[PDB]
Amino acid sequence: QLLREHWVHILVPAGFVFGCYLDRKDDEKLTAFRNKSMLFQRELRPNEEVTWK
Amino acid sequence: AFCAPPAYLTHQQKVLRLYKRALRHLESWCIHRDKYRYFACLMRARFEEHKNEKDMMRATQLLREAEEEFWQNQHPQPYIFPDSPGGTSFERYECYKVPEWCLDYWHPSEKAMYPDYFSKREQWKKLRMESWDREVKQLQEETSPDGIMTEALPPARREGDLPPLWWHIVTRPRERP
Amino acid sequence: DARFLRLMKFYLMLTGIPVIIGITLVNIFIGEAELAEIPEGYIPEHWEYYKHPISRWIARNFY
Amino acid sequence: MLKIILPSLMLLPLTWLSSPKKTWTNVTSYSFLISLTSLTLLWQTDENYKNFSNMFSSDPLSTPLIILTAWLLPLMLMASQNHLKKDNNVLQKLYISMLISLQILLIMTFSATELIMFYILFEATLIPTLIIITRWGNQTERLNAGIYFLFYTLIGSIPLLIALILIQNHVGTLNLMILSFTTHTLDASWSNNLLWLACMMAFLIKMPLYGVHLWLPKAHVEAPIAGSMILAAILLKLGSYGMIRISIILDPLTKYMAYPFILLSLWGMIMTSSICLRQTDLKSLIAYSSVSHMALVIASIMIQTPWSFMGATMLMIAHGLTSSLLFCLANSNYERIHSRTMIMARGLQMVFPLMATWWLMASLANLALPPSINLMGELFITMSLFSWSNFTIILMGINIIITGMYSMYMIITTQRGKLTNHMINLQPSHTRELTLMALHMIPLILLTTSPKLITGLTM
Amino acid sequence: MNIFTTSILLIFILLLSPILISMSNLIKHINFPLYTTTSIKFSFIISLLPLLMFFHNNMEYMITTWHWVTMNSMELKMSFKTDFFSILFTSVALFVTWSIMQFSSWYMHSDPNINRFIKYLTLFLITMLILTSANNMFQLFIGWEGVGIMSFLLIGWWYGRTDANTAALQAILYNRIGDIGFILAMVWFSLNMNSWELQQIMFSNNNDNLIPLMGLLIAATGKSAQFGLHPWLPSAMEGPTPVSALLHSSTMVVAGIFLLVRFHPLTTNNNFILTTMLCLGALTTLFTAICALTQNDIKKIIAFSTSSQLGLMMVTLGMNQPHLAFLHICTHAFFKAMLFMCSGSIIHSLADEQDIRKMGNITKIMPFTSSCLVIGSLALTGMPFLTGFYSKDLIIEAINTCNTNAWALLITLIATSMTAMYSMRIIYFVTMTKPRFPPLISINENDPDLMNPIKRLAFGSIFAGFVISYNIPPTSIPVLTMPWFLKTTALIISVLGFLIALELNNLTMKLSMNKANPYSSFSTLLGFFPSIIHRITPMKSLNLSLKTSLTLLDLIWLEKTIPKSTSTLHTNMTTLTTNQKGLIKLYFMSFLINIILIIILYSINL
Amino acid sequence: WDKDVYPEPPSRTPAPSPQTSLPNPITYLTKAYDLVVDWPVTLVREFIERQHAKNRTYYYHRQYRRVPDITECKEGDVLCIYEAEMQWRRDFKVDQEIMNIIQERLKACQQREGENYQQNCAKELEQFTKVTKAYQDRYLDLGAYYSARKCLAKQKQRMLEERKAARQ
Amino acid sequence: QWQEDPEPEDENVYAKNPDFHGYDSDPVVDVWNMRAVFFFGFSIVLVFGTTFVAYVPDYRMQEWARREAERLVKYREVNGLPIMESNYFDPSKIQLPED
Ligand SMILES: CCCCCCCCCCCCO[C@@H]1O[C@H](CO)[C@@H](O[C@H]2O[C@H](CO)[C@@H](O)[C@H](O)[C@H]2O)[C@H](O)[C@H]1O
Ligand SMILES: CCCCCCCCCCCCO[C@@H]1O[C@H](CO)[C@@H](O[C@H]2O[C@H](CO)[C@@H](O)[C@H](O)[C@H]2O)[C@H](O)[C@H]1O
Repeated sequence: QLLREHWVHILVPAGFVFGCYLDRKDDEKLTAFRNKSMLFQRELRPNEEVTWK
Repeated sequence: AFCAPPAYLTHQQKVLRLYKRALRHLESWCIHRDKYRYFACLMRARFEEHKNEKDMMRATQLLREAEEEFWQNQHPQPYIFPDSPGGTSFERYECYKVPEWCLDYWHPSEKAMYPDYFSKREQWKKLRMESWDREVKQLQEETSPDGIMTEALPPARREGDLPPLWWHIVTRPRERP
Repeated sequence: DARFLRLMKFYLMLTGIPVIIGITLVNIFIGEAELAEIPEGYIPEHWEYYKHPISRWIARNFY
Repeated sequence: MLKIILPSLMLLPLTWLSSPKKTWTNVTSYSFLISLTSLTLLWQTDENYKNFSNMFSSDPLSTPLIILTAWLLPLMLMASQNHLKKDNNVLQKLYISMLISLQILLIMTFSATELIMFYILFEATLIPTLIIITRWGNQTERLNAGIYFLFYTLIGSIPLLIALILIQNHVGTLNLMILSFTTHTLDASWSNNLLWLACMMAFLIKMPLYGVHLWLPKAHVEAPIAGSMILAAILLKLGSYGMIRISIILDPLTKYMAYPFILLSLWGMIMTSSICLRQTDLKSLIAYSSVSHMALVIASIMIQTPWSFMGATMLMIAHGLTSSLLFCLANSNYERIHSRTMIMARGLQMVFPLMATWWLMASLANLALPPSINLMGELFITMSLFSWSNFTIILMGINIIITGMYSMYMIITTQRGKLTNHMINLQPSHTRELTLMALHMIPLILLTTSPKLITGLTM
Repeated sequence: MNIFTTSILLIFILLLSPILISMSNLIKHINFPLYTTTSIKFSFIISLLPLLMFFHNNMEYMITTWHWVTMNSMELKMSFKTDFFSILFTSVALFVTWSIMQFSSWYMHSDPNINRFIKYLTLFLITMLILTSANNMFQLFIGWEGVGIMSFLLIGWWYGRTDANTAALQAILYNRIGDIGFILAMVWFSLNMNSWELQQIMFSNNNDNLIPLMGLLIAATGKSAQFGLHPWLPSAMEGPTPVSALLHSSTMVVAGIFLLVRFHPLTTNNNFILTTMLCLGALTTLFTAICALTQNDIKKIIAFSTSSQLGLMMVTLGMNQPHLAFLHICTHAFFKAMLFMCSGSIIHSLADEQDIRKMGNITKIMPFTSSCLVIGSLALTGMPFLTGFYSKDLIIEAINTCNTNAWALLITLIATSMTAMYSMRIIYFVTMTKPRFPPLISINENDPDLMNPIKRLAFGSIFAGFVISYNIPPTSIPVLTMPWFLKTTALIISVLGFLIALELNNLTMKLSMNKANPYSSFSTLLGFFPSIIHRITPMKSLNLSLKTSLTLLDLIWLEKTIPKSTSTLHTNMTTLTTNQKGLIKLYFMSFLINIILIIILYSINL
Repeated sequence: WDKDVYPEPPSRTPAPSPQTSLPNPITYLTKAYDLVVDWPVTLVREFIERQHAKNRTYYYHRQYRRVPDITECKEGDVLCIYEAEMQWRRDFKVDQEIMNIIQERLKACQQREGENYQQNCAKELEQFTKVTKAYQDRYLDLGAYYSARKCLAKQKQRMLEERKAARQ
Repeated sequence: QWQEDPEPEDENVYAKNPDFHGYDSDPVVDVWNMRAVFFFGFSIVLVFGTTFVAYVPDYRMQEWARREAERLVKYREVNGLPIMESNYFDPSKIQLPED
């Protein structure tokens, strides 16, 4: 099969996918002040959970 | 441009050059043709007045005096032939004198547009290829035994042989391409 | 030289022309949003502060 | 930022796992796509700078440099595709790995939040660049050039390490946001002056100041084309970026500690620009042009007005692109005539008519053609310095004249004049070279359309 | 108003059309020169309309097209300032460029790359129009510097000529030395007024405005070739004759005068500036008229005539007469372009000869060209009621009846007469004496692409002066009361110069040798300014750059001081320390010294 | 076009008042331009505006609630100092735009008045001068690293100077 | 002399494969590489990158700045206030050092 060497094409896009996931994790850890900042603090709208998730 | 300068010049060459330069400057000074003729005849009279001087020391002194007078009286802005060095359009066409070795890089599709010319060119390249060996040997054999050399090159002596070092002399771009 | 120019023009147009066509169609039909005062009692979405439809689409789907 | 770093790292596995045939194509393509991905950092619709995590951040000052770095790597690969034509596969892949590593480290450096990130990722650039110069260079003196390049920077850097450690001991941290938001005034003690110097000297050396600029004319005329491109497109700007980020703490000492370096910059600019007039090496001429431009950048940064900062950033980017293009062009002619003398090859407009067009455009960018961002930067720096002291216009004008002069001198000497007809080996321009020049010019034209992107933090 | 602004923008769009067509494959399939000529014709026709609107209601517009960037409280908008100056000059420039672009096809039929030549001429036209219709100082700079680049490319179009390459770099030198002053003006008007827009700059009338107006004067000197930076224009004729006709006479060189006219409101108060301009204009007029005489090249004579005319405009501005100076700009554009075209016709018909010594009897052989040349000369030396007279006469009137530097006035009048003298030089040696050209006559001017353009410019030279003068709105109160001699001073001096020139030229047929003369040499060699400056300044500067900078300091002293000193010292120290004889006796002796030193340190430190 | 923020005096065009038998070319050129160019262009524009009426959408100008100034921040409290600093930056650039608007007013006034600008633009020149004095006293001599704290320090220096002058 | 290879003779790459795009010896790899370069660079990064950058909205919220400035100016002009007060920080807030 030509996958023999066309498998290599999945590395870089996998790099992008993995980087995006890790960015989401990085933003997860920094949750405090999620909605506790003077400018932007608000009461959540009805039927809502997280402001910026 | 077609002959190499000598090691030096004799009195004859120097005086002739001075004659030509002075006549042209005299013309540049005297715009009208009749006036130019009037004064050029006097100039030839002066030049020939000392034509036969067999004391070369006095001859050289006379020539030096003539040259200094020339430098004193030279037209500040002389007449320059359009193609002559220092004249407008001296090198005006050197942009388009692209050489012949460029054609070797033409794409075959470009060569297709001109079929016959390139066939003739191929003949010419074949001729040059053949003649190089003989012409190099010719120069090597015609080299002077002594250590005295001149720029002037030899002619074709044998039969069916191209003149030595001819590719650059021939094939040079046309004056007005 | 001619080949380079020709290929460059072709490959720039390949996506330029479709993209300019898309921009023109969006501008002519979809149109640009217009300023309004926030309806009191409403929490506008983050994208809803951008004028252009393309800008707001990108905002909503990717920022 | 980790959506840009990780693909860059993954380029390396691709480079080494690709088949020998498709390696160049695959890495070039995926590097272009990484460049595309890097544009996400331009979605700054608010004044709050981006901070992607505790480690990586971006700003108006760092986004343009990061995007430039991403853009350069594909062009570096294209420029290197040729002179590596007949090397063994592992050696070619080593070169490609070196370039990828350089991109990774430079992006991380520009996106670093703590100055002791920056001090490590900044000097880590020395290894790949040193290898590129010394291993793949042509002439013999490349070893000496590598030694100069390494040690000038290391001597500059060690005092930076000492100063940074002192800073951390005194403040408690080295996160640049925290330093900015808790800075305090320095006092004019001798120890504080020594600090100021320790903080500023490494960056000033990397921004070769007139007296410490001997490592550029060597590194460049001994380095291959890709080395020269990355060097005098990004490495030289490391110094400016460091200076901009770090000067915030070092106040108010600057008011009188800048007189020496402002003077050295404003004089060495004239001296080097003049040197460009009578230099017989095209690579050297370009290098000294770069030195003059960085002299301007240093003067503006060391006067610190809003115009100074914004124009310095604009000119940083503009010089990056323009010098890169000039070096690619010179390497184009070098790959054929195998010489670096400017006099040797002449009248090449008679055989490379389009590359002559690219030459002309590059020379215009160099000489600062309005409305080009090159001019905009130089003009705004000039306005700043004139405000600082109305007499600097004399030096600025002399430098402008000489800049135009050597910029046109290159063109007249090479492109114009009788074709050196004896050059049989001159071959038609490669589509690779033409595309490389186009990729250098087009970003310049688009940014001239949209200058707002490349302004600094101030404006 | 829609029509006016729409037409203004459409002019530029039309002028860009040939460029875009050039960057396409349709250039091969179309007759590009004719397409560009047609575009220029249509652009001129469009421009006529805004001119009519202005002549009617005299309403001037500030049109802001695109917002290029905002720089912390200094927007940069692509602005256009349409008014008397801009509108009339756009009309005139388009007319003259229409004529010269049609004539370029004839003069350059044989040459390849004719398409590139036409493209470059068009590009110049766009850039100069940007200069004229510019509100921002930055945009005005775009025009200022882009016309400089186009001049570089057109001069030395034949990049084979080393001489033409030097001429292009000469132009860049002098223009950039000028542009230093322009950048100074920009920076000053940015710091002190915080805006590059002319409307906002106007409110600086109550400041000193010396530091900026000096920059403006220097930039104008450089670009318009006033005395200080004059050599570039006369030797800018190495380029093609159409380029000389258009750029370096009719349109480009008027850039400095145009800039000063634009900034007339600020310079009204600064007497120092006005007197400086008066003196500079007078000096340039006299100097370049002296050089104009005793010059044997048909194109260089006209080049020096152009420099003299520009010096006259400088005087016109030196006295507070901006409108009249601009009127002279526009009026002279016509007949200067016509004279250049006639000279080009002569040069082409003869074997590319440009010396007026190898031209003669042209009036008999080329009736059309000689007739138009005579019209051009009579316009240059304003004969009553031709285009020149409807400007130059009023200029001289104001000069003779305004408080002025006495010397400046005198040399200006002498140069006015001397213009007649050198115009006679041409009309004589090129059209009146018996032939001098090579025998093989091959003269054809019957080509319509040559006849019609020159016809149009001759009709311009014969009527446009009166039409413009009568239609333009009142601006400056002219002085009309004066003595008889002052009133007819210009005519008497011009006619006297003509007669003197006729006497002198007729004296040449006398069968006597003309001898080298100090004044003749001073005139012919161009005052020695080239020979001296262009041989001392480049040499000194370049020698310093190689020796003091590159060699003495950069390649020698810096290397010795910083790298090599360190390298030496460290090598000295390694050769001092490492070389040990390798004997345990000596090594343990050193260990003993360490013993003693530690003991001593312990003891003293306690 | 909010005429308030962008004041624009009224138009006062005069009567045709023709006194010539000849026809004015401008009126006929304008009629031809109207009919030929304006009419089709207006048709196109009306079609686009109908297409916009369909698919109408709204965008809202963002409102930023006020937060404590740097004066209310305890030294070294980065958490509050960040918010105070960002607020100051936004106010800074809003002031920049104020200056731009007033400068545009001045330029438009100059162009409108023409040669009467030396008298009829006095009002806008006065407004420009006052606002530029305010801008200078607010943000000038602040380094490229301008910040709320530098602005506060500058203001306090000037207030100390004024207090001294009042005392003396 | 030491045993070292002679310097290689120069090459003309247009002698073979007259359609040399400058990228590789093999014509197939060469053309595919050129296509990849042009496509991913010009037909992607430049075009899509330029469109994205062009349609980034409210960059550094400049338009928001202008809109808010217009609103504030209208407010101040209607209410009669000075457009800008020379004191950014209200002096009442500041506890100016007492002597
Ligand atoms: C302010 C602090 C920053 C400044 C720091 C400067 C440190 C720079 C150190 C550079 C050291 C390079 O060391 C370099 O060694 C090479 C060996 O090939 C020497 O090379 C040379 O040596 C001698 C000349 O003295 C010759 O005989 C020899 O043939 C030649 O190669 C260089 O002359 C020296 O410069
Ligand atoms: C403050 C500390 C800073 C340290 C950073 C600087 C590092 C300095 C490196 C010192 C070593 C450089 O090493 C350098 O070697 C070269 C040859 O290689 C020596 O140069 C040598 O060249 C040849 C022999 O090779 C001899 O003809 C010459 O006389 C001799 O000097 C240099 O004199 C020496 O300086």
